[PDB]
Amino acid sequence: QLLDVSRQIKSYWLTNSLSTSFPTVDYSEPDLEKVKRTLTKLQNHLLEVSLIEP
Amino acid sequence: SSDTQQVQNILELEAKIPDILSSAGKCIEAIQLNNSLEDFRKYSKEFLETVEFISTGLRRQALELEKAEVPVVSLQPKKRYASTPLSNLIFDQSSKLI
Amino acid sequence: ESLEFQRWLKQRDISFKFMPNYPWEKAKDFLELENSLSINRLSISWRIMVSNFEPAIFIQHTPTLHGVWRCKDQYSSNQFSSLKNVCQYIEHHINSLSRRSKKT
Amino acid sequence: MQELYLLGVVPSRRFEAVVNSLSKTLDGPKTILEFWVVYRPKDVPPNLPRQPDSWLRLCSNIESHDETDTEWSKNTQWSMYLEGNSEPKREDKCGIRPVNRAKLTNGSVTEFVEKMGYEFSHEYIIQGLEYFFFDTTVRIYQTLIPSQQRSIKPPFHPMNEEQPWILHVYTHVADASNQVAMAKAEANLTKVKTLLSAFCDLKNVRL
Repeated sequence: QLLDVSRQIKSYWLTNSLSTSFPTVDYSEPDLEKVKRTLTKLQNHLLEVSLIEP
Repeated sequence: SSDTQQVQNILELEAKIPDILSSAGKCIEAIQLNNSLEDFRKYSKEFLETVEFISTGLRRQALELEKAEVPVVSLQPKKRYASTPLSNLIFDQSSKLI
Repeated sequence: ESLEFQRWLKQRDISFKFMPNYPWEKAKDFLELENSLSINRLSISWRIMVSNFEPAIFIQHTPTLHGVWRCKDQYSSNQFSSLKNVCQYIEHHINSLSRRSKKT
Repeated sequence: MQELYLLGVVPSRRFEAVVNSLSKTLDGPKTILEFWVVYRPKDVPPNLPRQPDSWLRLCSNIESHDETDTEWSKNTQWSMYLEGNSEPKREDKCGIRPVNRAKLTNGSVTEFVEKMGYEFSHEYIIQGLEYFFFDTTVRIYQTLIPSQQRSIKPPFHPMNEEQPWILHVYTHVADASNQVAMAKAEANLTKVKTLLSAFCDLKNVRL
């Protein structure tokens, strides 16, 4: 029974919320520009773009 | 102790109890077998300590849990959507998805 | 759609200009693409050209997804349903604009 | 606009820990920054409406504004409030106070209440946090007294800098005539009270 209550108290110590979001994998930031090339060019595919013009 | 450390204290406190039964079977052995008063004269000065000191350690783990004041109710989470590490890591995949 | 326009004029080799100005061209951070895919009105002017000295019949075109073919000449601006309406309108040009130019 | 609401103090010592039990599970956090002027219409004759609500409350939200920028006083967004009082016999029940949420657009701003001639009175700044649940929201409080009258510059003046966090779940009814949003939002926010009850004890207070 003491093992029971002990496990209980374990749960009570551990049922507390995590202080924040916690680290995992944020490694290697994605390219901003290959994304833009996919977006634009694959959407610009087969188009007669005249650059930007004034 | 903090986080798991109280619980960890209980974890290594775990094996501290079963052998008290060895001390107690020997408490019986002191006169049942060994036939010497001196033995239980020592182990009554041991069994009660090995038990009760652990019990006090427990009751203080609980009362100081009651000082740490961890909430018992589980919050019902909102349907969570995206934590920041999840989001930017998904962006990393998006780079991999390029 | 714009491909249908371009193919429509590849049919006759008249000069014209697709003119993108995309939100997704821009992204100062990864969260601006989040705003770069809004349904908001998107200008795509076209510049059909065979006439020389006279300025092009410059076109307004903002194909909003919901909630989109209005050209303008030296006469009057005009919304068109189908791009085909633009085509036939410039056919009204291929006759009458030619004739009116002949009378000038 | 019949706001429905409760109140419960949070000591600052446990505050952000509560926020962990909040913002991770809720919309926000959103810091609040809004300069009050609760002008009092000192008027004649009695019986005056005289009630605290009856006194005017221009409400300049300024949370995005700089702490020292000078254009604020009549260029940054303002508001105004009289508001009805919370219901009589609203024991423990969330208080129901109808609200006139005023808005305005001119270089002149404050002036009209003095065009109504109303006198200056007490002033403060909502400065707590707010966490959404659709039309409903919780609004835990911080109401520091400004360092000087019409001065946006911190430090400001909580009655104690061991400032209570007057936690405050709420909603805003359009009209009180139907039973719908009554029991509905009272239920949803009672469940919100069950959520806070995992870490707090809100209560009604007479108004």
